Amino acid sequence: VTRTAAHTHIKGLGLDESGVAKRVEGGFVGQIEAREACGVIVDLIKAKKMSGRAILLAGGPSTGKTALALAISQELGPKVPFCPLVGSELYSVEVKKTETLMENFRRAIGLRIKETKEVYEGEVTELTPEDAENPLGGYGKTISHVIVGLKSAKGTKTLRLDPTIYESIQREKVSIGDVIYIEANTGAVKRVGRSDAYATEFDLETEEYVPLPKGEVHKKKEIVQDVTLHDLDVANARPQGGQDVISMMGQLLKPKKTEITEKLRQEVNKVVAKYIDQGVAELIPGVLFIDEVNMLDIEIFTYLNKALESNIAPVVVLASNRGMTTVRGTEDVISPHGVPPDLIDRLLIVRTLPYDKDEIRTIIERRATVERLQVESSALDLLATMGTETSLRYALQLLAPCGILAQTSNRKEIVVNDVNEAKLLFLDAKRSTKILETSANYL
Amino acid sequence: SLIAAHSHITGLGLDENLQPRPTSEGMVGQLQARRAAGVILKMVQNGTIAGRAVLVAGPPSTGKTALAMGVSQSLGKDVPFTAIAGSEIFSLELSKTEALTQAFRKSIGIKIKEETELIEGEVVEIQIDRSITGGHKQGKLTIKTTDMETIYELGNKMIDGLTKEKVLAGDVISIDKASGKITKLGRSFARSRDYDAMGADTRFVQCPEGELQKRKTVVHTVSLHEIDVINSRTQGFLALFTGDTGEIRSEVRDQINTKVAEWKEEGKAEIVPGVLFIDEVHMLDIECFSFINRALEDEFAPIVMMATNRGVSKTRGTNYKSPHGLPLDLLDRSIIITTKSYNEQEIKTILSIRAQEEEVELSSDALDLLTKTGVETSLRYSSNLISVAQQIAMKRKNNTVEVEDVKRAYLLFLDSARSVKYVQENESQYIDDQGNVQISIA
Amino acid sequence: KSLSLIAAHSHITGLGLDENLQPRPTSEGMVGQLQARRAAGVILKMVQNGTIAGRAVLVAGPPSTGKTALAMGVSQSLGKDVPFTAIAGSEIFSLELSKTEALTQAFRKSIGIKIKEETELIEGEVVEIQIDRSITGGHKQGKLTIKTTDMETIYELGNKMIDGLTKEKVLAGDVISIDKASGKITKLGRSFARSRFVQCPEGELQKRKTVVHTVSLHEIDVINSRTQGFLALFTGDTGEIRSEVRDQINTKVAEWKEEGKAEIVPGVLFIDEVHMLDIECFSFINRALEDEFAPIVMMATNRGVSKTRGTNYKSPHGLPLDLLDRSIIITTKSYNEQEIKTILSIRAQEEEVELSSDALDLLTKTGVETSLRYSSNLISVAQQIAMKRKNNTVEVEDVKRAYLLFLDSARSVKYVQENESQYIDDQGNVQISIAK
Amino acid sequence: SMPSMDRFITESAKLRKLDELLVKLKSEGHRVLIYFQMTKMMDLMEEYLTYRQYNHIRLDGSSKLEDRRDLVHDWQTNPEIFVFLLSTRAGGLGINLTAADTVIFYDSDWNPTIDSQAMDRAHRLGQTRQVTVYRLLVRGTIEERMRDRAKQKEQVQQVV
Amino acid sequence: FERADVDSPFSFTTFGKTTSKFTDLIYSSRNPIKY
Ligand SMILES: Nc1ncnc2c1ncn2[C@@H]1O[C@H](COP(=O)(O)OP(=O)(O)O)[C@@H](O)[C@H]1O
Ligand SMILES: Nc1ncnc2c1ncn2[C@@H]1O[C@H](COP(=O)(O)OP(=O)(O)O)[C@@H](O)[C@H]1O
Ligand SMILES: Nc1ncnc2c1ncn2[C@@H]1O[C@H](COP(=O)(O)OP(=O)(O)O)[C@@H](O)[C@H]1O
Repeated sequence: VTRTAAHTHIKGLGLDESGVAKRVEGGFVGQIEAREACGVIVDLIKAKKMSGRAILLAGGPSTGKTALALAISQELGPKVPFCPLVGSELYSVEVKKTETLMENFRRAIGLRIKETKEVYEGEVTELTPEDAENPLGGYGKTISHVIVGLKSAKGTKTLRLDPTIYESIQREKVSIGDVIYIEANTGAVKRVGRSDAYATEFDLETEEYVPLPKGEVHKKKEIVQDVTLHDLDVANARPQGGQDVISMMGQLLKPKKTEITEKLRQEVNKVVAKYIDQGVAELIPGVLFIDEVNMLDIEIFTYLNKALESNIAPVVVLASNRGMTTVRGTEDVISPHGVPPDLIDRLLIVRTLPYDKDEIRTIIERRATVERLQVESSALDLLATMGTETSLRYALQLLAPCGILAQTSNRKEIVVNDVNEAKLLFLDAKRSTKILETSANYL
Repeated sequence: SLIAAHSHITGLGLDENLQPRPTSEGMVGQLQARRAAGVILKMVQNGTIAGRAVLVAGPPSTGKTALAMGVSQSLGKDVPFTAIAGSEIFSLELSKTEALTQAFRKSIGIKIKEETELIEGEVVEIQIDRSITGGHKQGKLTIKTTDMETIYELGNKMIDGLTKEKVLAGDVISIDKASGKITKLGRSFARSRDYDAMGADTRFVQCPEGELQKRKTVVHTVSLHEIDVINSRTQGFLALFTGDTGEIRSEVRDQINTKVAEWKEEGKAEIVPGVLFIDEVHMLDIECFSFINRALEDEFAPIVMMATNRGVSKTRGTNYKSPHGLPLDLLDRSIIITTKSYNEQEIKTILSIRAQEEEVELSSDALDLLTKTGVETSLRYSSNLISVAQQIAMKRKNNTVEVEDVKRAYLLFLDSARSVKYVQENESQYIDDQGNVQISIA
Repeated sequence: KSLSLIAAHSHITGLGLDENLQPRPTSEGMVGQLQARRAAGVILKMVQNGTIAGRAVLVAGPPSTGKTALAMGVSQSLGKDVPFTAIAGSEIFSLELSKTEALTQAFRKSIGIKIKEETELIEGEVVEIQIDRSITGGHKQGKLTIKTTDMETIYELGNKMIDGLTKEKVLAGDVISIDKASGKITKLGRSFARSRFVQCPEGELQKRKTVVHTVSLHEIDVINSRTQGFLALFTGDTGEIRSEVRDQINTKVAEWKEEGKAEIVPGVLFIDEVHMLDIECFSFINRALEDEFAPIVMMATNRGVSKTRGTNYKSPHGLPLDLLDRSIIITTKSYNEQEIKTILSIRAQEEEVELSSDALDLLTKTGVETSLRYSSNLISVAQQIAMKRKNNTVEVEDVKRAYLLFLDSARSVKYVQENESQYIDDQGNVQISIAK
Repeated sequence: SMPSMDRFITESAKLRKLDELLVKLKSEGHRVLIYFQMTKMMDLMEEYLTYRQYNHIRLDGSSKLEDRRDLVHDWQTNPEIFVFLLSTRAGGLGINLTAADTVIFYDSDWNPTIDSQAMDRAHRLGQTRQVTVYRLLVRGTIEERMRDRAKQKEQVQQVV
Repeated sequence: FERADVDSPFSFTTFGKTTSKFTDLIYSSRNPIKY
């Protein structure tokens, strides 16, 4: 019926109105201090005043570092932008890593804008172009004006096109008996389809049929749009949308990333400031999440030191699972969590703790409940002592072969013999390493 | 086609209770690995879960890629199976993360249901009106069957279809509305007056009768990666074949995911998960493993099967040794299938199956000698010797491989250990690691 | 304009100095560091005089001791209209530009040309537009009654003004500005007529205004190179601009300067974390600092006797000695208890946080124990913990709860060294299992 | 991109189930009355009917009095008319709907007496076939509470 | 209550808009960023 993949039993942090977390609610078990710290961070993000705050989730493997960030993302909701990222995404073969980090920084700041649209829409009744006096003069186009007749409900208008508008009229291949939609902001034309006032079944081009639009031909409407600053940056970097030559040829060329200069970002910032000053736009700071932050090298860390001190940058969350690991790109320095101390001095570190046996048992119970399976209590205890023996992830991932082997014997419950069979078929890292050490030819 | 290495494996050879037969579908031996592969096959066929990593580990010449090919054969059609090697990730146009994202997204199919109209009728009248420069084209088509008569209006693409493989007013054609296909079934009118050129020596066919227009529900499968490449830019369908899809942005993938969820909600399209198979996964950098560790946790993720023939060895991109050449983070979230070496009876049955696949008849004593050499040397050497022995047998004009042909093939073509012995006995003849060689025989 | 939420150096509005370049104990958001602030004031007077060029100043000291704060104060006290290019050390390792070309662009972005010009404009309020049109659109006639709060007039309009008024449709009641030479008509808005909203202009209709343009040398270098347009100033693909057009711009700028048509303004190029540059960058800077069209370069670093990148030896501040011969060095010092308390009080007033006195003493004690930035980061988390229990003033236990929840560097190192068996070491060995 | 017609149908589950049952109701070739409570409910249905290009007419409170004569006359004469959009108390007071049997009560839960008058309009003498009264509803909503109140009023007015 | 409307890209432009025998419309889109 539904699909589950390593998550989606987690819905949020699951706190009270005072920020005190429960023992088990919202898909989480334990981790009370980390969930309270993440709730404080979520409240700080919702305060919408701070710029460039950074926390780091420090812990071991399989302890719930990605789950806390996903719970933060679901606690904020789809209204606030959230940009997930891996540490290996910053190395591109098209542009430098500093520009990619700047791009992902600007991709986490949103904006909500109420925008006015001037529209001419209706059914085309007549389309008559008139010719120029000399068409082969070299300078000046073939035609001079085109007369179009638009008919809508309770209205009929006649328009005289600029030829520049007529090029975008003709490129979507409109004709007599066609419903169109002209947006006066950019000159873009949408061909809705044939009007249903005429015949229907006599066509051979799988078209759709639309009635006449309600209201007058000329309209002004209010569309509420959501956007990021990075969208404006890539719109002004590669200009498409106009009716001139350059914006027309920009749609056909291959798109490529470029180093967007700071001057364009300052101009976009000034225009956005003018927009919010008028009472039109509203600014939404967001979250940038970077998992496996130890893959970053020293140059990206040194640029992060500069980028966190700007007055635009959002809240950035990091994660790592290294104790005393040398920083990549350096040769001798050893720093905690693979993160250099000059950036460590600007972070807030949140510890994540391992679990006990009963916590592993109830996590396995919730995972078996979510994946729609029925597990016997003795099999649950065997899975719990297996999870304490080897790993939590190994006990979690062996539930579905247990379900398949229980289904193949025409049964719904999972029993001890099924768990023993799944133990015999699939191995873990420790038994595989013990096979590797006492091996003949690098088995 | 041609006889390949794994052309004899059609399926996995399993029962209805997932109990593997000792010899079925071209696979012998390896009972527990085939049982686990059948469990993985059932987990893929259910399609309920996503992002499970399976590792197949063992010594060389054991049956890892043979097991993967058996899984791919038992998978059936309309389920994608993206099989790549480890060295294909490194490119000069795409990053490692982008190439791995494309490899992940090539393994999820979207099954889309569409409605179409089929028209089969005798062509009566074709009127085509074109401009002077040939740009604007429109027209009318009067088509008939034995019972009705319909006049249709034509578009640009339909007239382009009619102009190619020209129809000449009296033929019988077929029309698909959703696909836009033109298929000339034949000719029924049998006109006497014919121009010297053209000439529809199309096979005679009766005029179709009954309803002119018929409705049909059709279905077709596309991949997620094709949707992103098509929606990436203006000419994405050319980039699907030229491979010029350089670093598709994330907003495209988010909008495609939202539209796929919308199509699932409206009942138009369904999602079929597939298998991504990485052969020789140990040839990957640590950044690729770090990306895989987060890409396996998403909803739109396939079942990832990796194959390794390595023991404890140095991980690429770092300076420490790891089990199977893989870091412990990726080894934590994976379940491992272990393959084991063969006996003489299994090797004899494998050589019998490979001799039956290459259509080479073998004697009993030649089979015993091949079994003995495949016990001493590797299995692949004695497998490769069969075609050479067959060619030697055809040179002496007898279509049955005897013992002396295998002896001559053993003498003519060398092993690894024998070649190592000959190199180590005559080290001065070859160029060593320091570049010193003795060419002169004085 | 210039939207900004709160920055780490947003409380600094300039160097606090008197007329004798003496530093006040607390002025314009900067406290402490008297000698460094006086030296930066002397550097500011060097920049404002503008009679010398190509002087390199190095700011070196311990981390979190007023270096970027000093650079931000110098940039704020410089004011507007003077170029200031603040880059990082890792920003020049590009994929489409070489390191020397990126350094040349960053050098030439900091020298400006000041050009004054005059233009005439018609800014007014449209009373009435009358348009007479023919059947075929051959001859158009136009009357425009337009006014200010001071005058009133009627204009006969030619055909191109009719076309320019039909496009960008001007109705009665609007306030518009017309340029006669170029034909650019801008709608400023609507007037105060209830029957956006702006004020009807005063004075003469035909005004003559002088505008001042400051154009960087890099902009003229991009424009004069014919292979790319001005859009490379925004898209960023300038792509290895040749030296011949740089020579032509360098000659023409001096030609304009001699004729009095333009003026030279120099700026400041700030390189934050200068130790991350390569040796080939330092060798380029050693010769690029001796040009006439060279700004004042301020470099900030915190390394002490480290390895120079691109070599195998160790050098002071991560910089080779030939570069350090060409520089004068300003040295910062660590802070006391009172200055840390004053900095934390300023940051408390900046983020609109109300603090009790004992909480401020606890923050000062944990600031002189661990770090300045750690106490500067706890002060906004403690406000949210205060707002969770519905009170405005942050008390002592509110700081203690945030101290308990959020760790620092030394405690994290202590806990990692205590439980290192649960983490990944350098060799990649970890233990995930709890038992045995 | 325009507002999609199928996205307008599929975003409402009541309209979704209505579109499912109309497929078999038109495949059998039947006569359908559909009731509504508001003007805006019948200001949205004919857009869905234009997708199906069904023969449909609408009677409401703002209709002129003479049109109610010839619309009923066309109902009792023409058999090719399919969809009858009706208000609550307009077509449910003494109107002859004798050749119709399938009534679709979209939200007829405001009072049981109006619904009683409504199904007295079609279930009348002269009907030649079986009458199936459909009642579609969203479960677990305020309609549950109002259906509780309506059932209570039904039992009260039926016993008394 | 809220009827779905035209899903269109946000237009980052300034043009000639009306402050409300034929009507002449002319392409007049410009960029808000000025050099
Ligand atoms: N408190 C918890 N409750 C339920 N599941 C948890 C909890 N903590 C961790 N998990 C599970 O453990 C797995 C590993 O957690 P994750 O944060 O993704 O990796 P890591 O902890 O290694 O960073 C996840 O799939 C998550 O579902
Ligand atoms: N059970 C089997 N059935 C058929 N062929 C087999 C079997 N086991 C091994 N082989 C042969 O041995 C070889 C195994 O090598 P390969 O498929 O590359 O996997 P691996 O490298 O893991 O051994 C194949 O060429 C295959 O033809
Ligand atoms: N004299 C000062 N006046 C006000 N704030 C200061 C002063 N010195 C340091 N700070 C604060 O201390 C923090 C560290 O300063 P900064 O120079 O950016 O660090 P670093 O020395 O590592 O570059 C800054 O956020 C700044 O606000």
